[PDB]
Order: sequence, then C-alpha cells, then structure tokens
Amino acid sequence: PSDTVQTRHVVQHRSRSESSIESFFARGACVTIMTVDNPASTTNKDKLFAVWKITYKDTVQLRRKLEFFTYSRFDMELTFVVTANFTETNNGHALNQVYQIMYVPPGAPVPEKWDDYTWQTSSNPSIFYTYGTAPARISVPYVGISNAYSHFYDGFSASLNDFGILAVRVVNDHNPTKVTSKIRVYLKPKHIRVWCPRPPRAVAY
Amino acid sequence: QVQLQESGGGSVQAGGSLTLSCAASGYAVSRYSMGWFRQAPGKENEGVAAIDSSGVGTTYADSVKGRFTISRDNAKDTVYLRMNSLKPEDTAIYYCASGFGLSLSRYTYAYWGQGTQVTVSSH
Amino acid sequence: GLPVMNTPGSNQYLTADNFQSPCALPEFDVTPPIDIPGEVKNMMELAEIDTMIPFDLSATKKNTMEMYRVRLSDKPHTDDPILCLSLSPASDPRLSHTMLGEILNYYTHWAGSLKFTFLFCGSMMATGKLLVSYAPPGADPPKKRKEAMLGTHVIWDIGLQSSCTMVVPWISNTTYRQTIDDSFTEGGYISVFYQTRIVVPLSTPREMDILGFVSACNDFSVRLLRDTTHI
Amino acid sequence: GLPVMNTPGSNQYLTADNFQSPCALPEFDVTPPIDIPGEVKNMMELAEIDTMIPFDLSATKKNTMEMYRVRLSDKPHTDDPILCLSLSPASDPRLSHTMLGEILNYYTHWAGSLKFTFLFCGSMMATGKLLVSYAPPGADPPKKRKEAMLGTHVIWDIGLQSSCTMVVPWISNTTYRQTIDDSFTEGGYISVFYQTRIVVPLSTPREMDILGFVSACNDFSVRLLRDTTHI
Amino acid sequence: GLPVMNTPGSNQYLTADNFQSPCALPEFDVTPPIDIPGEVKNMMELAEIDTMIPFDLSATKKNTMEMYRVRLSDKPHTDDPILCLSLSPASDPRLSHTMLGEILNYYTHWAGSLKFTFLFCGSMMATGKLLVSYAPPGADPPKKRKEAMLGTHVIWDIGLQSSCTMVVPWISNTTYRQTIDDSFTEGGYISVFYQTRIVVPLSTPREMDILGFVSACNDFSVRLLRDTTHI
Amino acid sequence: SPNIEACGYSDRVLQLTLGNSTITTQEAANSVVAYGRWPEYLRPTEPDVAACRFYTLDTVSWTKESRGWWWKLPDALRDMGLFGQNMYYHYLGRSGYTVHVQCNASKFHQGALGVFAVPEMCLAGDSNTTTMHTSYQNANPGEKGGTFTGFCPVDYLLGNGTLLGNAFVFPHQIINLRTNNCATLVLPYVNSLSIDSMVKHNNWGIAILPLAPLNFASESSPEIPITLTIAPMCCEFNGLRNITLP
Repeated sequence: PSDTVQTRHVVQHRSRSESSIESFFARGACVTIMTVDNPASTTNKDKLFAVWKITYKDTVQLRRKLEFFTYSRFDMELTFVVTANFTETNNGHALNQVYQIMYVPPGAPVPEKWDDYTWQTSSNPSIFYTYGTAPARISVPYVGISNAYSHFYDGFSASLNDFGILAVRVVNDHNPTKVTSKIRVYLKPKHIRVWCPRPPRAVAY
Repeated sequence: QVQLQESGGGSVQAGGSLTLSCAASGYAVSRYSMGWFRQAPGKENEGVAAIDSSGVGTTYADSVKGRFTISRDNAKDTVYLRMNSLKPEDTAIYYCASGFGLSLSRYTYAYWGQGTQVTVSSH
Repeated sequence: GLPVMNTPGSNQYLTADNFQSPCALPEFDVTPPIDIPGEVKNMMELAEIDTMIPFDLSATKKNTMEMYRVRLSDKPHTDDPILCLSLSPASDPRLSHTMLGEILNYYTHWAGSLKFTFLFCGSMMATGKLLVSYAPPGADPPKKRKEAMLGTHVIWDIGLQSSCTMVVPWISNTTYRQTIDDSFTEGGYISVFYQTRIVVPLSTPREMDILGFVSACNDFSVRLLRDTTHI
Repeated sequence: GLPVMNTPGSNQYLTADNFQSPCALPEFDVTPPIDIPGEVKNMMELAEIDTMIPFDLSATKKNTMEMYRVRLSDKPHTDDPILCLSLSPASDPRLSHTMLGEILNYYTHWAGSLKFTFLFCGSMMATGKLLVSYAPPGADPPKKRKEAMLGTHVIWDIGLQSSCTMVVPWISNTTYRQTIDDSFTEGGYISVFYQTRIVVPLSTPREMDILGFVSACNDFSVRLLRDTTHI
Repeated sequence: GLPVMNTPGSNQYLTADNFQSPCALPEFDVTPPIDIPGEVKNMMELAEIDTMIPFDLSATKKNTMEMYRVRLSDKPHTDDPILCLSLSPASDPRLSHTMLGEILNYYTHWAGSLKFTFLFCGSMMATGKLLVSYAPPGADPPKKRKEAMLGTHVIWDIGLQSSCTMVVPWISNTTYRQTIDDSFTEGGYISVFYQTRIVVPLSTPREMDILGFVSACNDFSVRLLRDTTHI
Repeated sequence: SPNIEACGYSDRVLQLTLGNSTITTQEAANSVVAYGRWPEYLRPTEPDVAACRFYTLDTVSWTKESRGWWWKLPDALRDMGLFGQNMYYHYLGRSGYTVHVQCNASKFHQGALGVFAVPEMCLAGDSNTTTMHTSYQNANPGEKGGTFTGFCPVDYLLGNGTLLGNAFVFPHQIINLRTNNCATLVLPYVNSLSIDSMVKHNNWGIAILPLAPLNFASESSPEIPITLTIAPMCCEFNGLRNITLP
C-alpha cells in the first residue's frame, strides 16, 4: 500500500502488448485522395491521369505518429478504395469501369500525359481494379536506399526518402456520360522497426 | 477547454473601489478554488486573494489585507474580487486562476486568464 | 472445383485486419538492417524516461522556459505549499505536456506507479529541509504542513542530498484508471512545504530554483488505442 | 461448402504476381532442350565481359569507328592528360555506351569494383612509359602529372607489356550508389599522362593508338528494376 | 489459383450460423475474469430453485402480495378443496408467473419431475392435519376428500412438521409434453383438503396462511428455443 | 533523469593522457553511454591514437544573460590536426565521440547546465516542405559554434520546434553546480548508413542550454567558463585520394 522508498519502481510488467511498436502502427490511415474521371470532352486539367507522390507528410494522423522516432524500416501495405459517380444530372449510362493504378518505384520517370510510353512500364508494377469488387491491395517492401527511412534529415545533399509515385486513370475509353471517381489510399506499415526518439512536434505543421 | 474570463478591470481613483470577476468554464467550480495575482509594470507574479469554493475559507496577502475582498458564486461559476479602498501600489495588471485549491503561492495553479489592466489613477 | 461457400464479410475492408497480399516487387534486394543504437520495442519504455515537468504555467511563464523553474522565494512560513500538483494525467494541464502524458493521450487507461524526482539547483553552501507530500486519490488537497505531514511524505534535505525521488504507488479503486477527468477515478495531490526554511551563508543570492521530473515504472501499462489529431 | 471469405485484392491484376493458371494445351510434347553453348544465368555475367569504350566522341569522331581510337600524337610534355574519364556511369556519355553501362541503365544502384584495360596498338620497336591515374569520388580532376601522381596510379610501360589493367576499387560513401547524376554520390576520374614520352626508332609512323576496355567484377551487383524505352 | 467452386448458400446470412470473422481490435488486453460468486451454466439450474407460487390471483388479490397468501379460514368440513391447481404450465395462469414457468415460456416442450413445497405459517401451538393430493394427467379434478384420497396423496401434519414436499412424478404419454393448452397432453391436479381440521389453543387468531413453492429436478429438460416479446 | 550524487566536492584527480593530449579530469567516474553502446568498428584504415586523441574547442563565457550554445559533429572538429585532415582527404568516415564538457565554479556559484546530444539535430526553420534551408556555412559554425535565443534556434523549442522539457529523451547529463563539475558523454556513430561522408552530413549535435540561471555571491566572478573537449573514437576512413594537399 502507501509507500515511497526509492526502490527501482515496485513490481514487474503487467501486460503491455497492445502498446508495442507493431501494434502501435498496425492501423492503416488515410494518406491521400486522388481524383480521376472518364470525360468524353477535352478537359486537360482533370485529363484522365492523376499523379501523387507517395508521402505520409501530406496527412496529419499518420504523420505525427511516425515523428516520435528518427529512423524506421517498414513493410508498406497499401489498399485502394475506389468509388465512382455520375457528374451531370442526366439519365446517362456507363459500363462498370476498370482503373489502372501504378506503383512506380522511387527514382523512375513520372508519367505526364496518359498517352506516353512510361505508362506501359515493362518493369514497373500495375493494378487493374475493376469497379464494384473488393478494394485493391499491394505490398511494397522496404524500398529505402539507406539502412533506414529518415523522418528528420539533418544536413545537405525536403524530399525525405521518396516512396515513389502513384498514377491512376480510367482504363475504359470515352463514354458520352462523364463519370468521376475518387481513389482513397491507405497505408499500413507492417513489420516496422525504429531508432533514436525525439520529443514530439508540439505545434501545427 | 477551461476558460476564465477576467472581467472588471479599468482605471479608477486612489481609494476607488473596483470589483473583479471570472467566468469558469470546463469544470465544476467546486472541485477547484480561485484566486488573484497582480504584476506591477516590469515586476513579478505576486498574490492578492484566494478562497476555496467548498470551504469558503479566506486567505489574503499581508499588504492587501483589509481593503480587498474575495467572494465566490457557485451558481454563475464566478469569483468577485472587491478591491475596495485602492492605492497607487495596487496598479498591477491582474490575473485570476483556479486552484487545486487554495492559497496565494508562487504559482501553484494551472488555468490562467488573459490579463486585465487596472490602474489606480491618482491626482 | 473444391466446394467452397462465401460467408458474410467477403469483399469488405477492415482497416485493422491482417492479411497476406501480393508483393509488387519480386526478388527485390532489401538493404539489411544495422544495429543503430537506440532501438525501441514498446511505447511504455519512453515513459520510463524521466522528463521535466513544466510546473509554472503562469500567464507570463507559460510557453517560455520559466515554466520549468519553481523558485523558492523569501516569504513567510505559511503552510501554503510552495507547489501542489494533481496526480490526474490529462485532467490537469501540467502532467499533460510531459513525455509520460504524451503517451497517455493515446490510450484510455493507465495502471501502475509513477516517480517524481526533484533536483535542487542552488548554492552548495545553501542548506535547508523541505517536505514533499503525497495525498492518495479522493482525499482533499493538503493545504497545511500539519495536514500534509500525516500522509505519505518524504522529508527532503537540501543540505545533504540534492535529489529526491518519491515513487507514487498504486492506491487505485479500479484495476484500470481513467486518463480523463472523472470523480469516480481522480488522482490525488503531490505537494511541497517548508519543513524548515532556506539558510544561505554570506551574501549569496537568496532565490534559487528546483526542477521536477516524471516517469513510469516497470508495472506501468496502457490500453484501447485512440487518437486526437486536428488540422 | 467450406466456409471461405473473400478478402481485399480479389479480382485485381498485379502485373508482377506469380500464379498457377490453366494450361491451354494438355499433354503437348515440348521439344527437349539441348546444351547449346553459351547459356546465361544472370545479367551481371555479361558485365564481367570487357567491352571497348568509345573514348573520343568528338564532333566528327562520334558515331564513327574513330570514337574508339585514342591517338598519342606528337605534342609537348604538358601535364594536360591525354585522356580523362568520369567514373560516373549514366552521368557521363562515355561509360554509358558500354555493355557494362547497358546493364546499368536498367537499375537504380550499382555496387562493387570495375576494371579498365588499356591495350597499346603501336610498333613493337616503339617504347615509352605512361601513368594511368585514379582519383577517388568527390576529389577534383587531376589536371597535372604531379597532381595525378599523388593518388592511386599505375606506371604503365609500353616498352615491356602491351596491356595495362587497373581495377577501380570500392571507395564509396553509400553501400549502394546512384547510376544518375548526383553530387552526394559522384564517381571520380581515370586519367592518363606522359610518365616519360614516346620513343620510336627509324622512320616508323610517329602516331599510334590505344584502345580501352571496361567490365565488372564478382562483387558487382544491381537493384530496383526500371526501364527506358521510347517510340 | 486453387480450383474452387461456389455452391448455393454463398453470400447469404444465416442468423443462427457460427463463423470466424475479423477481430476489429488486434492485441487488445481483455480484462481477466474473476470468480464472482454465482456463475450460471444453464437455464435449467434457475428452475431447480424453489419459487413462491401466487395461488390466489382473485379479482382484488391479484397483482398484490395477497396472491401469495392462501388462508385457512373457519368454514365447514366440506370436501371442497382449500386449493386446487392445474399441472398445466402456460395453460394455467398460476404456474406461469413462477421462475419455473418463466423458463418454460421460452421452449416448446418440458420433461421430468416437479416439486411443490408447502410451508405452514401459523402459531407453534396450532395443530391439525391436511391432505395434499395429486391426480395424474387426463383424470378429472378431485372434488371430494374421498375422491382425492384414492390417488397419490401425502397426509401432511401441521402439528409436527411445518413443511411438506410432494414431488410430482413423470406420468406422461409423450416423452415430451406441450407447454401449450392441449388435451392430447394436459397436466392434472394438485389439491389440498382438510384431513382433520385446524385446532388452536386459547384465543390465538383462528386464521393463518400457507405459502407454496415450485421447482424443477435434475431430470427436467427443455427444447426448441422460441420467444414472445412485445412492444 | 540524471539523478546522481557522486560526492559533492573533489576526491581524485585522474588524468586522461591519450596520444599527445592530457586532461586531468575532476575524477573519472560518472559517465553516460548513449543508448548503452560503445563506439565500435564497422563489422578499412584505422588510425587509432593518430586520429584518436583529445582536442579542445574554444572556451565560451556562461553569463546571467546566456541563452545557450550549440555545436555540430564532426563539423566542430573539422579544424583539428589529423582528424581535420582525414576528414577532407577521404570520401567516407564514421566516428564516435567522447564529449567531455567541463565547468568549474566555486561553492558560491549556483545554476544548472544540461548538455544535450541530439542525433541528427537540424535547426529551426518551420519549412517542413523544404528543410536544410540555411546555407552550408551558417549550418556549420565550426569550432567557435552557434548560440540559442530567447539561422535562429529558440531555446524552449530546443531550436527545432519541440518543447525543451522533452529534450530529456536524448542522451544527457546535468552539470548542476552544487554537485558535478564534469559531464561525460560517449556518443556512438548514429546515421542511416554504415559509413557516410563527413563533410556534408552532421551526425550529432552538442547543445548546452541553461536549466537554472547563474547567481554569484555578492561580488565575485561576473561569469564562469565552460569548456568542451571532444575526441574521435574507433574511427576509420576509405580511401586516400590524390592526398590533394591544400
């Protein structure tokens, strides 16, 4: 009971499994929202493709959680929840679509037009997700150039480490009735390891 | 978020009575006490009056004793600092703070108001 | 084909699941890991690391380095504690900004013991004695020395040893306590009083400071992973 | 039926997967393979094969056979190297067109050692000595003999042995280097100077040439399969 | 992929199935259970607990405590039973409100034995004898002492022992009986008569009461889970 | 965290004579190993005593107004004999550090110094998108060093945007005037690589800020000096380039 000696502390462990590293990040959080579309008209801005650089730094939730440490290695599991809808108030029709998601490994050619050769990538992976089924899921292992991913980099050469870039377009061609879609990406850092912790970023980013 | 709105400040006369008040949000005022800290231009954090909501047991600073009167309201969650008979030394930017409780010490509190400026104007 | 039946739950996406999916880059040579010093295994470990408490979060002293400086001034022996603190984690603005608290704002419960270490930062020659007091949960804040004296207290001597360590035990109703403000489960108080007084020789500055630290113990655990991140 | 549950990733197509699908032609007699000489097991093997470097890609000499002919002319002993080369693969137009480079434009990194072999193609009677020099990464290009002399260099004698082999070691910061132009990871320099000079007897043509070769070693490896094919 | 075939029944939802689905909170520390006295294993156990029968559900006595008080008044020795009860669970308003009946309104059948315990609540000095009678299923209600006397009956003496226990056996056509009103399977009757009469000494109140209890036995079982919950 | 109480005064003067240097430490005992790791060799040219010996940086005045001070490694020791040389003549280089910070005062002075060694200590400029920002030269103030303020490193924000109170996560010791006179911090090589380029990347960062103010008895010494002695531990470099003599 009442006691304030100075011992080490008191007793031994008391169950701390749900607090451990692996279990701390076992949750996949939103990382970005990509917006494509299948227009019949020549809209050059929203033009089929949507390019996004793979970075946690965009959102806040998964960002601050990773900042308690300086170094990390992690098997990056990604899932894609695609959702579509018609834009115009018309009883127009559309056939179930197909989208092409592309995990382009860091340091490769970033696609510009949805017509270029770099959209065929003999070497780069691709995912053909047909709409109306279970969301797509890929696993990208530790793709770091160093022995660890550096959250805060001190010195000169913020590009961070570069986890690559995601590109998505509608595979199905020009249908009179324009359908817009939104791809939500989630990141689950399985098999995660960390080194040298810092005080947490108090303020806003 | 606990809010304390320091209300009742201004530039009155030497001997001019001036009451103070603070709206206590975020908690049950009874679990906490409430006090007052003044700081003269470029001086230090100094105490004046503080009492506990439950026991209503008074405590004043020696220099302010008599002229100042502290009183709590458990209905409106407000404190009333009746700074009567003011003096040119009472010219210090006031502050109110809810205590754990109870008495005028160094800091010993946690929730601090923005700061109301009272100036005991004298001819 | 092998007779299989699709049960409920097919084609859904559980964010917290754990499934084996296709690996986008076959045969990719992963760079081997090196023993970089400081590998962390669990969050509770970062808590067992003493972190300085910002005691004086006063109007001007908050969000400045002064919040960490508790100054023993030249005032009368009034049993008014020099400092008092609520053992109520996120239900008190002081224990919240500590690395310890920073771990607690990510869970719902917290168990085990905690340790407050006070380091005196005054002249070698300076001497005196203080009484660090603890008042278990539910009990009223000890406002007098005599009052604080009755309960669990350490009589910390400045003259001899510079640092005091008071381990707050596990005197709790529920096996798991609320990190939130609850009266059913409310912390208690840790307060310091002038056992004796401060004695300084010659003309050495009569006002020095004391720092405070807080950490967890081996028996300290947490549960129900939650969050609080805004934009 | 056996209770099965469809998880995320069903009905998708991963281009880089590896699954067992139906075989369109059952019982088809596949023609047995014969040991045709020259079976290749891995790409790194084609790199360990010396390939002639086109050193002189000058305005007129580029895209012609002359790009392979480095000519030792009759000019003054100026410590101006006869040839200098950047040990920066795709970040230098010379190492790029070699079979070695042709393998490197399909990856992101490259590790290990490399070997430059110089074969002299002049009269038997002709003699002289040259200094093949190496300057590790980050160091400034050796523009004088004295400068180049200080670092790793081989003193190649024409008079005796016709072919020099200088193995460029693994003096690299990162365990894996950039095949791209980076200052964080930049190659270095391989340059040749007139140790002595060229001595020819009688009236034998005073201008001959030297060829260069490049290859990889057993410790040379690559990673992250990428491409660059245009239309 | 492994050749699988989706049979009928896929994508349907059977409310009473039993499948292994994903666990929303991985590694969550579940609070260990403690042996809190009174753990229940099966519903039949709550039935083997004697519960007081509200015998007198008369116009005024129903929905009041008087429904539990069977009063032996000062009336003539008429072989008119003091009380009669139908051994027909939900087909009789009296056996229904007992904990026993409360278990039976959740099933379709009921088997085994039952036990009726009568506790006399009169003056120690008071004496007399009563005849508790049982008439097996299908038989007509015993309306006379002589009639009730012939069948299974216990001659319960007030003077000596205060509590009588009459275990109603398993004299049933079907191996499983209807909890509903059926003539194919109808209970029977449990009735009490004045064997002798009530004898009270001095001027002690001439009217006392008797309480009744009912419970199940080890051989008592139920089947076909049904419900009856309204709004 | 550093709740120790050696003795209080002085007992034993035991000098650390490594190579050409000599130290004469206050004692010897009471040292903190960063994370529990000793500077080890890569599992190369190992100069040992040639490179592995004590070098002393410039002494700085601690005053009642001081806000703090900071240095970078190997950066500071870039102008130190053989270790200064080997740093520019090689493309590689990994090294450990025995940061031995000394501060002497009398039984009459009071205050508290916290020597914080922050691995990969980038300094304040809230551009998350574009860090590094401040020029190579500003970021590298050599052996003279940089200073905290009330290139701009805010003291309570440890000069990086995080509350000073949590600084206690990095390896450290508190030179508390009434007790310890010396601070010993052995920092093993910490970086994302096995070995790297020293000239560009800064491994550690020694930051000494005042936790308690300085108060001197009546009239005495208006200020007290703090000294930083640093030493390269178990170092290796690959591979000599045209010993490009300056």
